[PDB]
Amino acid sequence: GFNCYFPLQSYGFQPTNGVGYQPYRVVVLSFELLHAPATVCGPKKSTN
Amino acid sequence: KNIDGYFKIYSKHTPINLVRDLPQGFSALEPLVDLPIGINITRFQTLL
Ligand SMILES: *[C@@H]1O[C@H](CO)[C@@H](O)[C@H](O)[C@H]1NC(C)=O
Repeated sequence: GFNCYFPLQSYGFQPTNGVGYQPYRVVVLSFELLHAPATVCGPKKSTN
Repeated sequence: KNIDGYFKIYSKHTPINLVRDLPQGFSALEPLVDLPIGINITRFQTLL
């Protein structure tokens, strides 16, 4: 309609497209402070 | 049971030949899982 368009859209992704237009895989690892007992933790090394 | 933000379950699977009531005797319960739920618990119900 007038001044009306679909809020969703798709951009054509091509290997020969510009590097700025090239898609990148992005992952965000959101963390949070120690307000409770910790469950997910980094490995703890052990000596012989 | 719940203690220190820890949910503790103890279990036993002894064979019982008396179907009327729990038999006279002793069988200790071994712990199984200590999952750090941390959710305060005040109610309980069983599924069938
Ligand atoms: C115990 O339950 C109360 C609400 O009855 C809550 O405020 C408190 O944080 C709970 N404690 C834990 C360790 O979950």
